[PDB]
Amino acid sequence: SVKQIESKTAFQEALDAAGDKLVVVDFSATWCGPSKMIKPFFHSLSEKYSNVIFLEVDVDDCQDVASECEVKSMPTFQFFKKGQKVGEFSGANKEKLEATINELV
Amino acid sequence: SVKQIESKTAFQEALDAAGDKLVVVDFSATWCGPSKMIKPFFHSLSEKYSNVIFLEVDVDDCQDVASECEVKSMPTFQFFKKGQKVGEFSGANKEKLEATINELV
Amino acid sequence: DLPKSYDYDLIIIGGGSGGLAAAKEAAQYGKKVMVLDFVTPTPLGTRWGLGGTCVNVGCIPKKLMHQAALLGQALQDSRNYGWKVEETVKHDWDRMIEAVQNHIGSLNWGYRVALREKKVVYENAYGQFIGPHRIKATNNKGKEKIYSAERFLIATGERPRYLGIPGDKEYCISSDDLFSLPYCPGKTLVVGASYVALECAGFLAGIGLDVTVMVRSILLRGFDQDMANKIGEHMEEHGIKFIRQFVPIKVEQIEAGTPGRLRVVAQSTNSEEIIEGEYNTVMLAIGRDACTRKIGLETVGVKINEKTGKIPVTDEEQTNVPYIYAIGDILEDKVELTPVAIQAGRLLAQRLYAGSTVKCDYENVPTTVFTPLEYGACGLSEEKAVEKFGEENIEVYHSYFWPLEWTIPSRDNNKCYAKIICNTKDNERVVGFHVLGPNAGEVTQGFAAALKCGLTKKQLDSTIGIHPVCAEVFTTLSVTKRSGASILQAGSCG
Amino acid sequence: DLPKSYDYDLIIIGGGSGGLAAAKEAAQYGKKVMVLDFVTPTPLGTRWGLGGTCVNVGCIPKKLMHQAALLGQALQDSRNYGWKVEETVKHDWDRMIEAVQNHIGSLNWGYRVALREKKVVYENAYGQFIGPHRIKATNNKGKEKIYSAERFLIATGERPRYLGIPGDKEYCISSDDLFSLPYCPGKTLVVGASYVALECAGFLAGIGLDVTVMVRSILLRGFDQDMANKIGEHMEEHGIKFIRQFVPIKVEQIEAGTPGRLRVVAQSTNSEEIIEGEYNTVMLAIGRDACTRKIGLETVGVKINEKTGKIPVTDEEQTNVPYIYAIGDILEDKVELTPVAIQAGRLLAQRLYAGSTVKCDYENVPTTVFTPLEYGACGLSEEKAVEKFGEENIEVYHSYFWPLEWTIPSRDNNKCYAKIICNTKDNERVVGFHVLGPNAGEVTQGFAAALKCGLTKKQLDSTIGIHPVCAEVFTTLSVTKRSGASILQAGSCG
Ligand SMILES: Cc1cc2nc3c(=O)[nH]c(=O)nc-3n(C[C@H](O)[C@H](O)[C@H](O)COP(=O)(O)OP(=O)(O)OC[C@H]3O[C@@H](n4cnc5c(N)ncnc54)[C@H](O)[C@@H]3O)c2cc1C
Ligand SMILES: Cc1cc2nc3c(=O)[nH]c(=O)nc-3n(C[C@H](O)[C@H](O)[C@H](O)COP(=O)(O)OP(=O)(O)OC[C@H]3O[C@@H](n4cnc5c(N)ncnc54)[C@H](O)[C@@H]3O)c2cc1C
Repeated sequence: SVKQIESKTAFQEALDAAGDKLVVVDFSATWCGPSKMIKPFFHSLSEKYSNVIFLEVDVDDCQDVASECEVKSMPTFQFFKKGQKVGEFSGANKEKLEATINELV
Repeated sequence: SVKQIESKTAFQEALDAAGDKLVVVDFSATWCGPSKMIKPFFHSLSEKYSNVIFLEVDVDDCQDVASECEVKSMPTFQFFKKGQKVGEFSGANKEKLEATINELV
Repeated sequence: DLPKSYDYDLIIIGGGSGGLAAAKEAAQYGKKVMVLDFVTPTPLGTRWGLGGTCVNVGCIPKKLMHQAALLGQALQDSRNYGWKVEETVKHDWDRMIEAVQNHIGSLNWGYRVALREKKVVYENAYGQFIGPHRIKATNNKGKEKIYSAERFLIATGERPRYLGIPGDKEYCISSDDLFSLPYCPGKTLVVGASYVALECAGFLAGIGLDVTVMVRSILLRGFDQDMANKIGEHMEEHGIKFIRQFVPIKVEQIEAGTPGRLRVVAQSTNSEEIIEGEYNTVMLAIGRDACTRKIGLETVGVKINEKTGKIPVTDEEQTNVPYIYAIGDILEDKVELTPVAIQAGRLLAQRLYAGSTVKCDYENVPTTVFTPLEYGACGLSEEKAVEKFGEENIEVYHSYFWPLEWTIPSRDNNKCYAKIICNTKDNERVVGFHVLGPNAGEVTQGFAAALKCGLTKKQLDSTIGIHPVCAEVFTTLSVTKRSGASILQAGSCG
Repeated sequence: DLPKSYDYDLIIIGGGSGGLAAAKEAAQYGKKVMVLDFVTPTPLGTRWGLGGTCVNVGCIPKKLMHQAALLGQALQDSRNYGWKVEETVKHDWDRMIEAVQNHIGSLNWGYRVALREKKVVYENAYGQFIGPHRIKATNNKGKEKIYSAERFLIATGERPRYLGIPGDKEYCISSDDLFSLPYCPGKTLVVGASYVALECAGFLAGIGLDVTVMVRSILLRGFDQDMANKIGEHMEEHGIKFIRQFVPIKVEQIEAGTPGRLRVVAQSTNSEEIIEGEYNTVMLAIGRDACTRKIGLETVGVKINEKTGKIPVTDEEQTNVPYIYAIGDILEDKVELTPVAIQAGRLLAQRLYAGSTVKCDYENVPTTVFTPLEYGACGLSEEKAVEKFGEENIEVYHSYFWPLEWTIPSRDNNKCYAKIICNTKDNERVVGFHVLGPNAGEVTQGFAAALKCGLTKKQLDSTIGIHPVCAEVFTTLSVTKRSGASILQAGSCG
């Protein structure tokens, strides 16, 4: 299942709590078409890849996280390893998403 | 029935051949909405008054008869007696038309 | 009394049109900037994101709903052009609000991304001076914090004014609430005659709603009155009902709902006569008040006009206090428009950190009221021109026009109106420009630039028009009001 | 030798845009005028009424069909604003033609009535000079007649040019025939790259038709090329198919019809490669030829450019012969636009019968190409500006813009483009203005007046924009092409 992190303190709390495990962050906005389109797949992928940590950061709710991470457009998927950005890409491309997970997992 | 006069001669010929009978001329245009809206009533009215002579003059086909009768708008109805103008008004007001015919019979 | 070091070169109070523009220009020159932006909730709790009035509850959503109204008319116009559309097409309020807010959100996000891009610090909190060069900032959870800066910029804007009558704050909405209304307004009463009032009444009616406008006195005070009345006249012809010389004294809830039923009790402006009507929604568009009274200006010494709440500034937007500037709607005797706040802010930053001496020019700022029939204007209104130069020195050239796009749908001939105000004295300067028609704003912009260049009737007449375009009507104006000649063009069939 | 008495003071050959304008001004001053207007049929027999090219087979019908195309997009845009509009609405070609012709008819009539009003004599006949101050006129039934006049005005305009290849005149249509086409064109091939070719291809596609454009070399010759390619790029991006470096050599009829089936064989412009395609209609938009070779100019001595067919005139539209003037499209090195012909005619009449000394100004005449994405321009194009002042003295300020109206439908961001050409020499004069976007013509008009006043970048930047309007993009241009900085706008998701 996906973690609907809802706090700038919670985001860093989530990453630090992850450890060595790859953390997948879905930066989304309910006002972005492609972001809403891919959301269902991001969640179906979290039920497939149990080994990985799935987080969802609504850019409107956590204006902090999203801002701190240098996010430009939605959707934007970031991969953190030991609280360190070790993978990133924008776009609602599910193939590139699932493929990037394996690459880092 | 209505007579589609197509010439200045056919026009003077209709005016003379009418004798003392009232003659109503409908100055019209195929591209003029109000003209089109009134056409039916005019034609149907011609059938209602067999005691009157109904003529239709298309301003694009009989350009001279229109300028000679000094027409600036459609629908424009001109009434004649013994070849002389006794009635006239512009507009697609059927009540006024049928009423003017009744006042000149 | 004063920090040994400022946390910033410039702190901006208010992340609206002027503030955000100001912030980016300053940063552009490596200055350390922080924008404080907070949106205190409307009485019903509505709130929104970064961007300011225009972005969230002003220009943007209003023009979008206006477009929605225009598209309704387009559906109708398209039939005659050969498009097989149904006779009556329903409109969905919730879908519209959704699309409108979604776009607003992209804009909110857009501004947050832009600030960071310029490394400008943004703090979603209410800023308030406490002492020289010092400001307090409170966030959503009540967490205060103090900051110091070499300079400050007040760009707090304004918010909807209420009537101060029983039930207005608990049952009436303002423009602040309209643009994100959770349900279709239904039968609506718009109270006011400002451009907000008319524009809103117009698109609401444009989308099928039962609309009524209650006016205290005249329409669009501040604008050319002949145009204003032509606007009202057009609104009236198109469904919008008007109730003149009346002001609400009390609003009572008949039944709560989404929407509910409200009962409005209004009194005459010239008598004790009282009238009451039942409506689903009641919007108050009666003006806005400057947000300059709860930001600790006293603790810093910046003087403002205590009555109006406006802030007096020099021609460089500097208050009475050397390191404190102000821009936007709150300025006294300026122009309350978004593009204006942006120019002022950008130029301020350039004068302060780029060595520029160019000042914002508040003279002859063009405007456009997006009512059903749009109205664009620049320069002096007619009445205002006679006062300034004298009735005998003013020649008014005018004419009606019929947009070609309207001929096939066969509607509204002799509605669109154009007029320029010329100053005979010397060389017939075009001191005023007014247009009532489609895309009025697109039509007025270039002409505003022309007035900036000192356009004269001679130069205007020498300019060739573009055919077939509405704007060309201005290149061939020959009929004056003084002549009393007709300008009433004839119809299709003559 | 000379008629004891001239039948008229002024006889005008050609009842088009300039002629009719000329006629009314002259009459306005009690002069005796006669307008001779006749429309020789297209090869397929098409003909029309009084008014000229623009009224019958030019500006008017083309902009109306263009609007029809725009309304199709409006139907789509509306769904997103909340109007419960069907996903796919079908268009009716015949209904459109009907409505279009109906409007042209009201115009044909308006002119006959306006001429009779000014006591101007209108004769539906082909004029041909026979001798000094004498002209012959032939009507529909071949009835000739001679007239004399103190002065004559040649305002005959032009007509579509053909390829002079097998089957073009018997199977291909021109703009002269398109606007009243008895049936829907179906799969269409537009041959040419002039504004007529592109505007026509655009609205045809706009209404659902399969469209292809065969081009010999460059698009919109004579126009700023970057804009032209952006136009073509937008047309292609929107379904319009292009075939570059090819010109038809032969057109053949597979099967007659309404529409029928036509085979087009075209060779390459730089090789021997031949390609063939099947289409229902083939329109040739490859230019127009002056109607100055069959009107007996030799019998009166008026010299014209034998190659191009244009008529050389003084800056007052006077030919080499003292009592014979010429205006409109047939003039040499002028501006072939309707408003131009009208100005010239009106001013000519005022100089001749009102004692005016004002000449028509053919400098910096604005224009608008009504392609899917409209293009308005005034002044020098970019390439033309470097040539005149030097590459190093030209600063080009540009920017993309996204019409607010397009945000909710969420389409075409970074498409609309704006640019001005500035002359660094002394004051950064705005010598060129170019816009690609909605209502380009409404946007360009005012700015044309501004260029007339000598608008500079400084004055432009000092002008405040109208928000939220497309045109405002011109008041805040800061990014030059020389800097190479980027000008893309944020999308729906940023
Ligand atoms: C319904 C409506 C329609 C409009 N339509 C148009 C139009 O079509 N065209 C046009 O040109 N103008 C229009 N306007 C006006 C335009 O929106 C304003 O002129 C413009 O927003 C003013 O800019 P500003 O920077 O002065 O203030 P604003 O944009 O109002 O921004 C002020 C910001 O500062 C914040 N703030 C206030 N106090 C504090 C504080 N103490 N600490 C921190 N933040 C604070 C506010 O909450 C807000 O975010 C419209 C207005 C309304 C209400
Ligand atoms: C498809 C198309 C689209 C266009 N769109 C635009 C636009 O959007 N904006 C714009 O400004 N311009 C546009 N134009 C150009 C515009 O139509 C012309 O610039 C304008 O019509 C020129 O005016 P004129 O008076 O020179 O001639 P015309 O209007 O062409 O009139 C000449 C008239 O004289 C008649 N005539 C010719 N020979 C004789 C003779 N021997 N005796 C008697 N009568 C004669 C003709 O049949 C005609 O009625 C367009 C043109 C075309 C073809």
